[PDB]
Amino acid sequence: VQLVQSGAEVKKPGASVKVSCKASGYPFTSYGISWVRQAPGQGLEWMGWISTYNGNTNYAQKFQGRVTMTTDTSTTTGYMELRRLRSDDTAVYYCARDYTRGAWFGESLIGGFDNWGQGTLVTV
Amino acid sequence: STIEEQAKTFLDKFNHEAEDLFYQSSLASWNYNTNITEENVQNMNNAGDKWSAFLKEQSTLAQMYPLQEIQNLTVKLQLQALQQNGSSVLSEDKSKRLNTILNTMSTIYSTGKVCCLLLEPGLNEIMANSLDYNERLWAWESWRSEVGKQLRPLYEEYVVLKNEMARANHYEDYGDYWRGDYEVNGVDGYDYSRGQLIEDVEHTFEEIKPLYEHLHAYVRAKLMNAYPSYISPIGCLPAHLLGDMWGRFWTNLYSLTVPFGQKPNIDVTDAMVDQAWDAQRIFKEAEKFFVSVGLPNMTQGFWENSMLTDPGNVQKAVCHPTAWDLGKGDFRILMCTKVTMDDFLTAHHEMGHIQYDMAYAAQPFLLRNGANEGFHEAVGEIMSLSAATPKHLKSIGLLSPDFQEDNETEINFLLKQALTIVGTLPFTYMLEKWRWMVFKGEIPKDQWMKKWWEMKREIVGVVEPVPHDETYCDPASLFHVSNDYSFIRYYTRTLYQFQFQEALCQAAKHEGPLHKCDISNSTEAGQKLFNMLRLGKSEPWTLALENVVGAKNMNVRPLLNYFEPLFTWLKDQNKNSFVGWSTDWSP
Amino acid sequence: IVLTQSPGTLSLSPGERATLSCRASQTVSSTSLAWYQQKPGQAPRLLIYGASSRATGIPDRFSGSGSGTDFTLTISRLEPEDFAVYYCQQHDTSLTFGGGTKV
Amino acid sequence: LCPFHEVFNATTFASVYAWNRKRISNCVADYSVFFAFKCTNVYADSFVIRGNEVSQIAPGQTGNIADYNYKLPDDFTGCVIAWNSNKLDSKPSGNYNYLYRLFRKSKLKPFERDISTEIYQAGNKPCNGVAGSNCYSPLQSYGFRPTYGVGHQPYRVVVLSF
Ligand SMILES: *[C@@H]1O[C@H](CO[C@@H]2O[C@@H](C)[C@@H](O)[C@@H](O)[C@@H]2O)[C@@H](O)[C@H](O)[C@H]1NC(C)=O
Ligand SMILES: *[C@@H]1O[C@H](CO)[C@@H](O)[C@H](O)[C@H]1NC(C)=O
Ligand SMILES: *[C@@H]1O[C@H](CO)[C@@H](O)[C@H](O)[C@H]1NC(C)=O
Ligand SMILES: *[C@@H]1O[C@H](CO)[C@@H](O)[C@H](O)[C@H]1NC(C)=O
Ligand SMILES: *[C@@H]1O[C@H](CO)[C@@H](O)[C@H](O)[C@H]1NC(C)=O
Ligand SMILES: *[C@@H]1O[C@H](CO)[C@@H](O)[C@H](O)[C@H]1NC(C)=O
Repeated sequence: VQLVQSGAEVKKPGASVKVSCKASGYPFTSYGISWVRQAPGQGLEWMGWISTYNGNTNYAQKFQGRVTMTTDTSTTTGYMELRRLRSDDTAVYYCARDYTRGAWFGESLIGGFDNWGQGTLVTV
Repeated sequence: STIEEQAKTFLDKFNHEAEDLFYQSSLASWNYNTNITEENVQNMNNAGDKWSAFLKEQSTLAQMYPLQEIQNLTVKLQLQALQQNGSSVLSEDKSKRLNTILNTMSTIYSTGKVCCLLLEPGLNEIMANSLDYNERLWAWESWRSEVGKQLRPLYEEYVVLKNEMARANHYEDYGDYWRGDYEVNGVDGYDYSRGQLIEDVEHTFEEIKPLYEHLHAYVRAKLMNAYPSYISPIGCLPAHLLGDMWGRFWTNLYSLTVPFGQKPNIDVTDAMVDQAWDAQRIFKEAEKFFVSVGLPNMTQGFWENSMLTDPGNVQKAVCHPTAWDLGKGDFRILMCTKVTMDDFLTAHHEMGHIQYDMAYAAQPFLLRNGANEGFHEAVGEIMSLSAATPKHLKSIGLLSPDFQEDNETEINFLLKQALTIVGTLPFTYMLEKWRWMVFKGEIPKDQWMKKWWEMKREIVGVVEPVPHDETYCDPASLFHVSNDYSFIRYYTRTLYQFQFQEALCQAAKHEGPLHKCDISNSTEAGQKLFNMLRLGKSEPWTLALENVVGAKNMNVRPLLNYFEPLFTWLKDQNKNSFVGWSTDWSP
Repeated sequence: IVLTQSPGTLSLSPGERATLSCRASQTVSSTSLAWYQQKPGQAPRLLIYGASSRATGIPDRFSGSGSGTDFTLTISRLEPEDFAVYYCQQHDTSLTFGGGTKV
Repeated sequence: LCPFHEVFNATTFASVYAWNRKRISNCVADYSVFFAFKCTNVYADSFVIRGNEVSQIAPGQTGNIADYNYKLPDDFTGCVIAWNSNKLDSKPSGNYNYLYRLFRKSKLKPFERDISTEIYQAGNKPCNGVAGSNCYSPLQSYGFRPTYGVGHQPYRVVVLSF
């Protein structure tokens, strides 16, 4: 299993950024996709989770109203869009395959984030 | 709609909750005993009080389900067990006074001292190993005075208040209350009146006595070498010279009466040490023994939750050997073993108690006990008789494979056993007989000590080292008398111990003397015993006994057979001495 | 909910035993706790899930355990390759990470 | 592919008195992946019971679970999967959120479920909902603890009914 993300981008405050995540090596619709942000010198901050089957989402409140997640099954690729970027949103954005919530039933599972991408650097 | 059906619903609920509140209490007690702290005491006391409450509330509720409306014994005996009022029949003033007296008498004994030394390890050490007439006598006449004179005025009340309690529960007196545990009714052909135990105990005692008379005469003749100026050849033995404070057992005198002192006894302590044994090995070997007869090893968590070794000097703990059952499949043994024969044999004993508690674990909460107050120590004691057998020790590699057991070895073995097992029966019998008379009210308060000494100097053949009057209450100087215990269980145990051993090892097809009749590598003997272990109290002890022994009562022939090779030997040793004693002789 | 880890900087010599602790502000189920390891310049990887189950491919020198509000990670022998940043995670409620500690 | 892993590896299982019935459909159904194991919709009934009660999850059986909680029909086709979950569902203080109905007016029909809490009247006189003499609540709680014996430890059971 591997995830392939996009390269670095530079944005200005108020702008939006779209980060892709191409997934392979597993059944796409059997596992969800999560996003985790890591600002320089900081730890990991959860942004949200999206189902690849139902399309159901679960976003961290702090990122509610700013983050929209979607998936494209036919290209087995996930996408995230972060709107109204602030100067404090400079960070590396990681894509991960989760085993923390079911993609079909939506209930919590025993596991964690199994496959992480490279991390996409967004400067603002 | 009827009482019996309502009783069933009530009991189903009484167990599915009394199981948990118990577990909590027992576990807290465990945690304290293995780790003595102030915090553990508070947790122990809190869980304890909660358990005691639940029982009081449930016992009261149970009173609305009269037994006259119940026909099923499974319900009747299970429910009856939960309808006993006990001390609750007394008014508040009498309940408080009785509890005050009981706690006071317990304290006086426990903190009693001669000053400056305490009973333990003080007076007991003197009585156990000091071979000096005058020093031993001082220890005796001191304990009897220092403690006996404190627990007399309280004991006069305890007797009266206890009878009032029992009478309000429809008993004649507290005597009937105690031995009500032996009562069997509602069963055709197995009925056993609580008033019958007296007749059966007296009967069995007289049959055994002839063995005691020869053992007594033998011991007396031999002690005269140590006490040539104190013991009369036709008289009673002085109480203070019996190897203990009360003379309950005739051990600690084995150094005074040795059949063949030129021969060594069986001792594998050195073998265990040389072979690098430890606590784990000792319990591991005991497990294999039980398995060899078809019993199910030790539970999966046994080896993880038990404390088989001394925890260290980091925390204070109790190392007194005991088997625990906390409920809900949680079985443990609490013991601090070392590499020695005493712990080797004890490990089998304590595991014998676990093998029982695992058998009746399927019983309803109130039925999870031994069929009687003897079917627990007996079902554990017969394990030590087997483990100690020299052919077992050879088989497990502790005795040399070429080791020979001759007739001199056999006599040394049997006598050591007789001093513990036979020489104790007249004491248990005599004490309970006295207590029963004093509760019934056959003996006036001012006449009891007179009757104590007179019945000892006729049943046991001992004597008053000095004249104790009425300000005294010697019988209260003993743990079981002052702490409200029934002592008869020590008589109605030994007799069962031999019945089971003989019946089971015969099933194992043993050919030879009973004292060599081991039960090992015999699944026939194993299953035979199991059949009465799984029953608990669900059936009459009379039936539980029939299932293995075939007897419905305390037949003592098995005991007499065990010591037969010693009895005949003693007869040929007493051929030139007096057998029996004169009650008119005094120190 | 908050997760706190300590010591912040557990820098120990190689070949020695190393332990990290994680404490929760509230009780969490053992079914929803995990540990992560992040090498310098690298994306983090799952080390342990379900409190004590090793993630596939993870060496047996890594052993997690714990319950309630007190969980730990033990490294039986600290290798040259184990000098990374460790994080504790919970998803008993929402999903959060601890601050992280450096070995 | 079917969400089988979402049934077996879930963080929490339901009570036996209120078992969770998950329907599996419109998927491949790969069955390629314990305490016990014996054998066009498939239903996965997920619940937690006591170890020594596992034997009641079978056709022809009776008992507190078979009669008053989860009745499995004698004419049953499917597999019963059980495993020990002592490390997950037990607490030192007692994990008392798992409940079962000790008593009921009548025994259950196959796959019948009743989650009412109506006071059970054992006697003939009414208690008006009060759990007093001869009235008892109909859902007690298992006090699961990590130190219980095997037969008293919690087991997670998934029944696959075809
Ligand atoms: C339950 O989970 C077991 C372990 O899963 C493994 O670790 C998790 C975190 C993921 O990375 C997963 O892809 C790995 O296989 C599985 O072995 C087991 O099959 C699962 N049970 C079912 C019914 O799927
Ligand atoms: C013994 O009890 C003390 C006080 O509660 C506690 O701190 C200590 O950890 C306990 N030791 C063990 C082995 O439980
Ligand atoms: C007594 O009740 C038990 C159930 O607790 C039952 O198994 C037994 O058969 C009943 N006894 C009789 C004689 O029906
Ligand atoms: C127990 O005490 C209760 C309440 O005083 C009384 O109703 C009942 O008859 C007593 N039963 C016995 C066996 O003494
Ligand atoms: C006891 O356990 C041993 C393994 O330690 C096994 O070989 C033996 O068959 C078991 N016996 C019983 C009675 O379960
Ligand atoms: C029991 O049988 C085993 C062989 O399985 C043997 O090694 C052992 O010595 C026997 N023990 C006794 C007391 O006969």
